[PDB]
Amino acid sequence: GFNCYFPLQSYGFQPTNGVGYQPYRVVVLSFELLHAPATVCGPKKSTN
Amino acid sequence: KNIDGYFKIYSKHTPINLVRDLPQGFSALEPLVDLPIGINITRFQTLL
Repeated sequence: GFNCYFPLQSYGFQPTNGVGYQPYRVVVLSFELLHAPATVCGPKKSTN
Repeated sequence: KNIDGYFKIYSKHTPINLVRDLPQGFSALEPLVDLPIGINITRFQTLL
């Protein structure tokens, strides 16, 4: 009711929206280090 | 063995012929696998 609003809104993603209102998919990659040994690492190059 | 956040496992299967007790024969265990798990260990229990 008045002063008492549902907390979520839904986007109006029409195909003819201006670019500021187009959808964008996002990915955030967060890296971390703990005392556990490393397990994600960059590839290693080999010579002949 | 848990050392430096790695859980080592060494093992050996062996054919035997007795109803009880450990054999007398010498035989060396080989590295089975080695796991980078980081956890502390102080107790364990068998699954049956």
